[PDB]
Amino acid sequence: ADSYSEKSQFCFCGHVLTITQNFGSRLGVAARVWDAALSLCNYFESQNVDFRGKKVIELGAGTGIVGILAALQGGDVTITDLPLALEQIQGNVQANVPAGGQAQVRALSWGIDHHVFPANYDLVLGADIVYLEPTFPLLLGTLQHLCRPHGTIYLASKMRKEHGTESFFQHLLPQHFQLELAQRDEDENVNIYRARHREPRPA
Ligand SMILES: Nc1ncnc2c1ncn2[C@@H]1O[C@H](CSCC[C@H](N)C(=O)O)[C@@H](O)[C@H]1O
Repeated sequence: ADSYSEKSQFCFCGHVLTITQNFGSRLGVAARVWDAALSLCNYFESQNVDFRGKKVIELGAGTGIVGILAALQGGDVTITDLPLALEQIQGNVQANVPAGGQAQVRALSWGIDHHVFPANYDLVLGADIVYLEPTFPLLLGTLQHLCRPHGTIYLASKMRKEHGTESFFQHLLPQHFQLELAQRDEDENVNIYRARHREPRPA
């Protein structure tokens, strides 16, 4: 069969997001909009998360949907994935982000390419990116590097114990991050975590 695309339509925060998913062309999981992405976008809407002027990076963006919403909300956004997904992401940026929006696309293979990015992002985003246990230390170190001292990380995941999500969120991440369960969507079984660099306590 020919490769083909499917469009999925969304309206978040009053903006149109028309997201192309490129199937049959060997993107694998990067082609799909997964469930925690929708949850995270709905949370940015419901909580009126402020992106205006903030320096934002998305990891494992897939289609780019979350980072696109951040850019529509006024963020200065860098949307990243492996090289295989970047053309898809770029298409979705071109389709959705207006002239005054800021959304660049770059490769960032976790724990390999993080040192060609600065260490000064205000917001670091990841939806459906906690699923490959052998990658966990690479992701951890990437998060550490990107998030500026007073920055915030948002991670949204469908909870699946057999892929290591509890290990990640309940063992690895809390060691050096102050971690909040920002929201649990019981129906979707998606948790949204907010993380900040762990602070030594003064007393
Ligand atoms: N080592 C790695 N470095 C960078 N991105 C990676 C990676 N391993 C997996 N990914 C990316 O992580 C994504 C997981 S699928 C989730 C895509 C999207 N954020 C969504 O929630 O819908 C894929 O696009 C995949 O290519």
